Amino acid sequence: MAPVTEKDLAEDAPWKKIQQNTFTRWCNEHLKCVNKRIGNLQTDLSDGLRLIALLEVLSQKRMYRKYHQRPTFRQMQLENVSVALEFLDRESIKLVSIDSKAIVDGNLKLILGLVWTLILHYSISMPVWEDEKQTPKQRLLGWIQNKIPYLPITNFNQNWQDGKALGALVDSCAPGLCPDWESWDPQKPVDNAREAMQQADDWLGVPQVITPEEIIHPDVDEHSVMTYLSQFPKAKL
Repeated sequence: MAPVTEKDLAEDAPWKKIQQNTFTRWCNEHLKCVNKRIGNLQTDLSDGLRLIALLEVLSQKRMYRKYHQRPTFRQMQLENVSVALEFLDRESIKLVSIDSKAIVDGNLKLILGLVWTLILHYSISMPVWEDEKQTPKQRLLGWIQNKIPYLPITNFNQNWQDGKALGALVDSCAPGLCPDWESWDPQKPVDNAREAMQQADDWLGVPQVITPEEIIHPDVDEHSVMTYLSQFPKAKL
């Protein structure tokens, strides 16, 4: 329908789709156990109901405020989201610039911001990681570095681009899954990433919340990669 300009493409950098995609799959992995799912992150949290459901699963606590089970009107949706945001505030989960109308009105930047807050808190900062003062990002880097001691791991973008670090991580978790990772061709990144991540999925129970084509994308963002890699320190330790 509408023409796509050079500016349109530049202003919708490829990481934005990758991050939205990855954050959505992460949400869906946590919502599956309550028989819910998100098709579109921009719209599907806006009445508050799926956000409330997600918060209960993540926190393992129930809402203590009444809310609207059939939030047909804007004011009901605002109240539902406000319950969700108070819940986070009172759990000392720091949010910045996120208010109720941002979520109700499909402000995608702020919605992604909120979902990242949840990932960083519940999947990166909080969990118990065995076998291995410090930001959540540093914690995850440290855990990963201990698993693959022969590669310098300092970031969640360029270090993963050739797909071999993925091989190294998966084999270190279970030697025999990706034993020949060091002899892999760095110029075959999609092949490398797919093999490693499918092995991790099939054997180590690690869901592909980011895809092989996404994780090696030259413009991939660190938050998307962190979301995926934070899954490893559960058991594989």
